[PDB]
Amino acid sequence: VQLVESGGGLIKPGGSLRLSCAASGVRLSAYDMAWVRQAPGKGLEWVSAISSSGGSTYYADSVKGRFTISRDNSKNTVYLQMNSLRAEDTAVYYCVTLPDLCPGDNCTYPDASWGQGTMVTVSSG
Amino acid sequence: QLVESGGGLIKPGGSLRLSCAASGVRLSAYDMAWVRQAPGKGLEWVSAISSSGGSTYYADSVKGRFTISRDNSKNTVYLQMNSLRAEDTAVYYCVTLPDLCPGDNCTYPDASWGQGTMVTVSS
Repeated sequence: VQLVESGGGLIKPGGSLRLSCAASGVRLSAYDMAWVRQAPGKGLEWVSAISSSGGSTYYADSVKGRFTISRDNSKNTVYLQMNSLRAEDTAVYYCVTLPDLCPGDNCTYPDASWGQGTMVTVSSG
Repeated sequence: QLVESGGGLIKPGGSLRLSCAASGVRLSAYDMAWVRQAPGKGLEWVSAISSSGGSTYYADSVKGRFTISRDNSKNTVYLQMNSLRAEDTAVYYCVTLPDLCPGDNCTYPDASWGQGTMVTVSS
């Protein structure tokens, strides 16, 4: 399984960007997916997550209302729409799968994975 | 905040048991996991455990060598690492796994990430 994020870059405060993550080697539908970020000088922080079906989602309070996570399993891609960006949203964004838990070693789930990350810089002047 | 301990220096082939405790967060109510980042490498999943502790996950590189467990009476989570080698040297983070809301307005507490602790496999 391999995750590759794209859409990162430089944008002015107030802007909107859509990050995407394509999975290869395993159908994306097998995974509940999530976005994690790490701002300069800060620890890692959960941003958003979405179930394999797309019916359940998670959002950190810091981005609630401005960010929307979605997915297109047919394209094996997950997205993170980021609106009304702020300087504090500057960080490396990672797309990751969420572990599938098993009662004992009796499952045949595909392995979990982490993307390489993509930088998002919200600045001006 | 989540705080990891029990790391540090360990000789090759040795064992360490990492612990994670938290202040302002009730760990027993969350599925938990361990993530690591070796020098010059990207972050990667290590292991995970259900809130009840009945279900688990292990990355291929550590399965059979590591054991994740938890004590919900002390609200702590552990990761016993055995047969440690150079590739296991890394910063280890304990994290809660996000609660997914089937719609909007659920009342789950926010997810959190530990600060991480260094594990150095050296003689």
